[PDB]
Amino acid sequence: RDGCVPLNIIPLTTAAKLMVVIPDYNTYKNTCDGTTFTYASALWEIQQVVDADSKIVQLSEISMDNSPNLAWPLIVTALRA
Amino acid sequence: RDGCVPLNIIPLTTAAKLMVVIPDYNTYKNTCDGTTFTYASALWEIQQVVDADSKIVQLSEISMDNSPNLAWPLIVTALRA
Amino acid sequence: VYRAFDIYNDKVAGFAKFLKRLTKYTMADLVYALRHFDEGNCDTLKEILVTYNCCDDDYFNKKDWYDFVENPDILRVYANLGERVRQALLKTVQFCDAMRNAGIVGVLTLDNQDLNGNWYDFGDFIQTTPGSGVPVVDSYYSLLMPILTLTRALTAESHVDTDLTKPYIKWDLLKYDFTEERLKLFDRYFKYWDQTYHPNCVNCLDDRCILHCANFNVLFSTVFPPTSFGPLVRKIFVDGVPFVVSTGYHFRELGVVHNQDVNLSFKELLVYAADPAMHAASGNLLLDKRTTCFSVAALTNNVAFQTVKPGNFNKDFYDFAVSKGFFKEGSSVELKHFFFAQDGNAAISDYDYYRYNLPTMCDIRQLLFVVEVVDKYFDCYDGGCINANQVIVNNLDKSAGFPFNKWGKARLYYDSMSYEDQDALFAYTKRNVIPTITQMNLKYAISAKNRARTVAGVSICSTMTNRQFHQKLLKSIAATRGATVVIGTSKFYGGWHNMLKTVYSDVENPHLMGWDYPKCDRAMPNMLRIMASLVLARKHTTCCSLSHRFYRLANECAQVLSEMVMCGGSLYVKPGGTSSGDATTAYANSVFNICQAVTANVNALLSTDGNKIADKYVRNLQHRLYECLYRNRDVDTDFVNEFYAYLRKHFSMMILSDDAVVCFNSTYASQGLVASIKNFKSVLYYQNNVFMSEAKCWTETDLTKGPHEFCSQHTMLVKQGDDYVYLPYPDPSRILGAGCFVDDIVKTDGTLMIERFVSLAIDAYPLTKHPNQEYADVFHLYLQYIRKLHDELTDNTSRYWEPEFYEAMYTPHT
Amino acid sequence: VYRAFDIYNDKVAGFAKFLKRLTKYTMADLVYALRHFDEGNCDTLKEILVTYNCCDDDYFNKKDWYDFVENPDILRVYANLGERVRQALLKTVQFCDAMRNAGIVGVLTLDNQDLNGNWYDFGDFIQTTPGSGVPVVDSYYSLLMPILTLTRALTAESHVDTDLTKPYIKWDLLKYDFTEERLKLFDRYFKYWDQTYHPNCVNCLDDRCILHCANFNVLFSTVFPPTSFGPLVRKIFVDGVPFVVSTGYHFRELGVVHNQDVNLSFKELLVYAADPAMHAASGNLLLDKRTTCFSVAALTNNVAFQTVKPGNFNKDFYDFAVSKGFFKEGSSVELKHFFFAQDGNAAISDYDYYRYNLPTMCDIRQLLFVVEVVDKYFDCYDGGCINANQVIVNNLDKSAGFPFNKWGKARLYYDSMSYEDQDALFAYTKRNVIPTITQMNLKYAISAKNRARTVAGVSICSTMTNRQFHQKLLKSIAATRGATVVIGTSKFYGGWHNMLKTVYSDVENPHLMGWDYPKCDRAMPNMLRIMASLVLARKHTTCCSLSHRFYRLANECAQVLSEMVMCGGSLYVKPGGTSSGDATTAYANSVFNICQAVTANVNALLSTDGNKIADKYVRNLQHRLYECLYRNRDVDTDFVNEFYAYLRKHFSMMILSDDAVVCFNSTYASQGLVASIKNFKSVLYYQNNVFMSEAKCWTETDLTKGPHEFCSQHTMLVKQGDDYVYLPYPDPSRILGAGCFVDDIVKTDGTLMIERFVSLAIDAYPLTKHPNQEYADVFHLYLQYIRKLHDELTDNTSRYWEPEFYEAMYTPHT
Amino acid sequence: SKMSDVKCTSVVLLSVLQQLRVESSSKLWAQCVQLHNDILLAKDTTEAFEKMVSLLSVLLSM
Amino acid sequence: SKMSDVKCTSVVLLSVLQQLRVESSSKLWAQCVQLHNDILLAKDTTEAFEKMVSLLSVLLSM
RNA sequence: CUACGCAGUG
RNA sequence: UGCACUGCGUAG
RNA sequence: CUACGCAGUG
RNA sequence: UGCACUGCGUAG
Ligand SMILES: [Zn+2]
Ligand SMILES: [Zn+2]
Ligand SMILES: [Zn+2]
Ligand SMILES: [Zn+2]
Repeated sequence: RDGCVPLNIIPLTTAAKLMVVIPDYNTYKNTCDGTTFTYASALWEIQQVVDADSKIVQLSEISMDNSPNLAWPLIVTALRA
Repeated sequence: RDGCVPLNIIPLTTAAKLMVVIPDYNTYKNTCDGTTFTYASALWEIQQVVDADSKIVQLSEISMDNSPNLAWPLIVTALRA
Repeated sequence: VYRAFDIYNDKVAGFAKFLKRLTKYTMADLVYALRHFDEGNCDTLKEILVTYNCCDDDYFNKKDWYDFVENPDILRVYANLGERVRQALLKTVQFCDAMRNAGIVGVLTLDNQDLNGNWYDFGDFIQTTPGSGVPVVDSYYSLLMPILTLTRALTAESHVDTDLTKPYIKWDLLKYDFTEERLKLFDRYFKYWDQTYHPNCVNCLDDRCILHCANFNVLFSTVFPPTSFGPLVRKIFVDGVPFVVSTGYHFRELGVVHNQDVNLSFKELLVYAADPAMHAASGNLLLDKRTTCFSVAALTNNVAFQTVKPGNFNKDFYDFAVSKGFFKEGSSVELKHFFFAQDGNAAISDYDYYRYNLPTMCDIRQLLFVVEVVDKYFDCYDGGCINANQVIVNNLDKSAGFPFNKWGKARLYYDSMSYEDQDALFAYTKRNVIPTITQMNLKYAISAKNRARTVAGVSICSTMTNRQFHQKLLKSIAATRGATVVIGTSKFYGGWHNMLKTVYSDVENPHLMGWDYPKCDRAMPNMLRIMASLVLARKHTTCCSLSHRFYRLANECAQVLSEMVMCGGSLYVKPGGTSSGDATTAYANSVFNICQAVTANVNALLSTDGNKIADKYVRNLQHRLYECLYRNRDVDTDFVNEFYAYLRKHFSMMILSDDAVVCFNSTYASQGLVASIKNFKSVLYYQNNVFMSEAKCWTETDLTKGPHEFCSQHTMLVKQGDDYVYLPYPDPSRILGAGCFVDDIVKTDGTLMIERFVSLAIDAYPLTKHPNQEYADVFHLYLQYIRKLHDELTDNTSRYWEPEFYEAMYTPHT
Repeated sequence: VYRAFDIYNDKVAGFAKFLKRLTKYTMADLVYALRHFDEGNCDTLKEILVTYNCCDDDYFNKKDWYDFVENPDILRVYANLGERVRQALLKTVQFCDAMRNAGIVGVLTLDNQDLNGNWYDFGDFIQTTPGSGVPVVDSYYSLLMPILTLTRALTAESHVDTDLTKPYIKWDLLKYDFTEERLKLFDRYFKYWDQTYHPNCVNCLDDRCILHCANFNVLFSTVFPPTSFGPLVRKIFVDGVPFVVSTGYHFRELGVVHNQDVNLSFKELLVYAADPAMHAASGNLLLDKRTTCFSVAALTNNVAFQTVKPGNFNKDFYDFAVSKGFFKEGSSVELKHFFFAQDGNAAISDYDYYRYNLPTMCDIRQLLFVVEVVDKYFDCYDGGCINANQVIVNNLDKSAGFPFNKWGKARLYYDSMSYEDQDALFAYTKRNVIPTITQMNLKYAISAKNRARTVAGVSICSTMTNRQFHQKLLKSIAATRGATVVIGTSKFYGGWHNMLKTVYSDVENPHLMGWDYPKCDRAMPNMLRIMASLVLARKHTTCCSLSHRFYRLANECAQVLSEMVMCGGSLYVKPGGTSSGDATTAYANSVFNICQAVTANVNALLSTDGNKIADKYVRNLQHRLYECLYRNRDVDTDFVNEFYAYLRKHFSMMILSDDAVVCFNSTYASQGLVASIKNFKSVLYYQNNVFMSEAKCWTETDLTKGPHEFCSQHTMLVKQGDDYVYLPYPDPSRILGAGCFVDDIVKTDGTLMIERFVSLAIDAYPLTKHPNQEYADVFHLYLQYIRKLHDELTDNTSRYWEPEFYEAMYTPHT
Repeated sequence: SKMSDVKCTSVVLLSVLQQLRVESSSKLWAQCVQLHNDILLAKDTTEAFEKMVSLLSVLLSM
Repeated sequence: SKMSDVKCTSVVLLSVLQQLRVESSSKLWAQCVQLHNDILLAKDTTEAFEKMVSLLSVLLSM
């Protein structure tokens, strides 16, 4: 009505790309375990998962068994569905 | 008279070149301190002095002050005078 | 046995412990326990917590359970009681209503309300005309204010129908104005608080009104969603092209503020660039689980991790020291200072410490009296607004901040802006709020602890405006000698002795104390920072109007208190605290220290029994303190003067921006008339939300020895020219580490080493008079190393290795 | 009190201590002290040394003063007495002359001559026709022989007019024949030694005559200049071109030997190449002060220094062992075996140890009886000369020596020479002496001590000729079971138990001893090596004549005893000792060990009082031993048989080339009838010129435990198939070091590791039955590592990690 | 003393490791930094030697 | 244990030093060999660590 | 039995 | 980069 | 006094 | 690669 909106909400409802930083595998399963997840009342489908060294970590490699071999934190980039 | 001579004495009285191995500077001053020395009842004048690394050590460098900096033993080659 | 009572009468007054169905404990007991906290005596607090199912006895078996930093889970335990407190508040209102309906006039005290919220007092109640009852709730509410935030009483307000079980309220994401909600909360909870409350501080009559409204807003803001707060932005047309520009700000303390010159040049370009609106709009959404702080957006496609390189090692100096007999086995002097390398997650981890900043509501009457007293410590100084041509900048080659660091240094922007442009920007800041972005940078320096240290580089515009606003007062403070604040006073040429003599001035039974602030820069309450800003700005009575001063305060809050933080390509919202790169960092912290000391003294005086006090003057002083605290609105200048004189006589303070050395009377402190270490611990507990350990605090019984530590320097009494003087010396380990380890290899060797070692020798000379022989030998080692460096490099230079040059530096001739 | 006496009569005989102007001490006392040496009881020796100014009492304060290796300066102290001894000898001759002039027949004993040389005995002297007196000096001279070389009595003979003060005699450098000087010395010193003395052993009647003449030549050669000894060479014309070729040899023991086929083909080419004459003639003069050994020449323009590389480390096995619980803190099993790297001066330094070889003159009668007894230990074996086609060479890819190593390996030369050519070379060696050059090579192997080890690679011609000469006997010895020498007897399949049972055979009160030879290969006297060579060659009675056998002995001496040594491009003259690369290295050392044991037993029996002996048989045996030793020339076969039977009954020996395990009777050893450790120490002192420490010697009281150590293996008694057997196990540290560290990285990993670890497991299996649990766990660790290696590489291979394969290796089935 | 020179050796080893571009790998850099910081703050000589040996092994591996 | 792995580290350091043509210089090789041999024969852990540090410094110098 | 390689012992 | 002994593994 | 560089303090 | 204070060194 007034035309004024908080700045913080602009990226939330208008950002096409989402980047999530994962410190450990526990937060990984909690937040974005699958290829598609829900955040900020929106559905995001994953496009890429890189490590701290900027290497392309695949979805299959992410697991409890192979977690010690990953350069955490993991940066996961997804696009709005 | 018999024509037979010991083998060991042949190099002593017939070798034109003499090589002396010096373990330390004390034996150096004892045996061949100067440019010319006496050994086997013969006068030998020094031609070269190398170190354990096959480097050309000069006569001036050989001294008590610089002895620790020399790669002993020292091989001194001289010619019969 | 002893129960807490808040008493007022002719004979005695104060809030203290006295020997004097219903529950065992009252609300006064809880308030006293949470406001006078001593780990040695926590029986009442433990019993209250256990009885009401806040926690179990086993919780107390764990050590450091009370500490917030070591055991943050304690915050949860206290929260278990908050709901109960909330209920009491509601009941209180009901009681008041009944009195108003019964024509009853009386004073409500915390000690007459049980922890179940029931009021069982019918004394001091005098019948009047029905409907005309006017209860007094100043003491009750004012004393209960600190507990409300610690226990998070109003958490239920975040749920539908104010029920914890039912889901949370889903506010509109675009909503940012909660004025009606603030009025509704104030009416439901603080209905009978007669003082007018302004949700928006734009409509505050004066600085005290601003403090009152901000104190209430701190409590009220916890209910509202975090996303609502922050810069307010609009989409506008400029030059036939669309731009998103900030046109307002929502402050958790000051409410909604709208820019007065909103419309739809170099000044405008910098205003737009510094504004985080464009950066956030063009930035991708970010969710960072590495911290509990709010995440705004990401300006970079990939996250950035910064590491701290290891320190360089000077083999020449270490070998020289070893050859001369240092660094032996069992030697007292050892290397304990190093450069500690850090991983890529260090910087963000440091930012995570901002989690220790919590919403804290202060005792408003106590804060008002304390700020009035503190203003006396800054009366001698003069301040005001100055023009651009009167601004002095020490270094023009420093960083201009984000995004200004991309294009050049501060020199570029200072040269680009003419004096008229800078004045125009300053006047604009007097009418509008300019949010800015502050970068977090790891600092590369010596330390004896492995923790990384971060500094906040603020934007160029904020630095320029704050300089024009505050530099006059800041320079006035730095040029004053003999005052409580000792910024600008050199320790050399007898300055240390002069300062120490000033501190000891006229104390009957002097002892010395010194304390520490755990996580000072991070855990500082926002209210205290606002109070310090108001104290600094009170020098602008003539050159600025009320609106101008309020807008300057709002700009400072939006650029210092809750600005936007740039960390590794990501934007975050700072919960609160103080930034280290501010134009007023040292002086605001000095004001905070003085405020904490005054609060501790006030708490100590009121916590005393009063009847036991055998001094009529002190008893009258306590009675008048209570009067001016919980019974009188207008500032009593005479009593403020008297209390300031009392503190100066019995409480002499030397403050440098974090570090305090206090000379205090023996008997008065013993009898509770003057604050002790325990009072400071309690104040830091219920105000600063941090636990102060006695290990980091020191007390010196004898003045001859001097302060144990001040600015990392210890004190010795030495004989110079038939006169005994106080001389500061540093820890030998720090100097040795500085000599051995260097920032970069550029300063590893050469002529530049001469200056570094000369400075180190200047600092370390006082170790010659120390009884320990190795401490003295450190200085001779430094001198001999300077000699050796000069020899390697190879008349006046003789003075460098002759000790007369260093002798002269500590004599009072200059 | 007790004084040394040499007594002979019907009642008792022997040289022992008895309770029975003139000096306090006699020559017999000195001989007894120097021949029966015990550090615990050296009072007589110390008093003799001090009284005659040989040394001071403070000399005895220093520990290990007696030891030659630790304190070589002792050799000087003894030398201070030599002159005195020399004087005595001269006086003795005079005395004899007087007797011959007085017609007196009597026996001269060492105990009747004082240390001043005067003879004070006039008993047992019977008047006869004047000029017909014939004194008996067998016992005197024979007992005094060992002292002469130790004290260097004849040193004065190296000075003009036999005066130490006056300068040394300057002999002609070209002179090499000293036959007249030898006759003159023998006539002046041993005038009345009735046995004929041949300075040149070419004219010796038999092996005993050769030993006698060589014993005298050892003493006589010390006078003559060292340069005189060595190969004799001539300049000759061959094919119209001049060549320098060896035509004779001067041996310090055998005198001058001239080749019989001197004249002025492949065989001739090898004879010339192996001859050091050409190399020395074409080599430059060399003076090397790094050693006390003689320097001949340098074949290289620059000296060469060789270094030992460090051992390779197997990370897989060490990590596996660590993971399984080994190499922990305080564990009994630890890594004590490594590859020790060496500098460039190591090899020559090792050669310097040849300084411990000294000219030693033996008691000729004792040596003759000892060799006769020792021959009995080799009677079962058969030997002789074989043809080229009957020679077996284990490895043909070994080094051929200098200069043959330049052109190829031993295979090249064996293929080049046809059987007829090899037979021709062997026949030539039966008529002429072929000096050869032996190279010194550092050996790369595991050790628990930092000292480097050297091996002597002999020339191809010497190896071929010695093989044709000795291989028949050597193979006969290696194929014999149940004999004293246990070369060729496998420890596996119950061999250890069989050997131990053989040693224990028929001992009344058995105890076990084992001893060590300090610097055995370097300090071995030349006389003992010659005796061992003669013992080995005595199997050639039918196939070789006296001249052929003597020339073979001369070739062996010129190629083994005092050959030319090639070290780092320099030629040196080996003072003596034994080379480790000989065709008869192990067997010659076994002969030496048996000889030392027999000498110790003889000394023990004669040193006994005799009167105290309560056994008539033992007393008669001692009397007949003295008779056959110092009174009878011809060998008494019956008494040799009886003494051999006595030793076998009461002294059971198991000898492998350095290592001896002896089962001996309790009571006989206690009473002195059989040799003890002290007797071996004394023998090694006065014969081997080395001190034997009791730490390296072991004595086992109980047979069930078994020998403490044999061939680096310890013994356990274990239960196998209802039968208790003796089982050898190694030190776990050695096996673990072998597993962890490897020679080269080629064998670091792969299939080749399987064989190495299988062999190590075979060796280490016996540790399973050890009471210590870690010792057993070593074998399981090895088996599990073999499993892991097989898994990494990836039915029959199962046997490698199944313990039945290693079980089978130690059962008596095969 | 051995403790001080061990600390100096650890500092220089970390410096050379950083100059070897070890910081490109996140986990290896984290391990090296942790080891170095523990060495500096270590009060027991044996633990300091163990950590120095570990860091030197890290360097030797490459 | 620290003693055994210190010995192994010394052995491998000497091996790599030898592979670095250190043996060309006589005195440096002599010092390295002496240090390594003492480390192997050392019975005190502190002395072994000191000698290992010295040898590692020798390697680091080049 | 022979050829090759390996391990241990003196 | 030596002389012997012993025991293993791969082809015949 | 100004320009540059360095060191310490919060 | 921050805001202040203090003290040094080199040019004017
Ligand atoms: Zn207001
Ligand atoms: Zn103003
Ligand atoms: Zn003869
Ligand atoms: Zn024969």
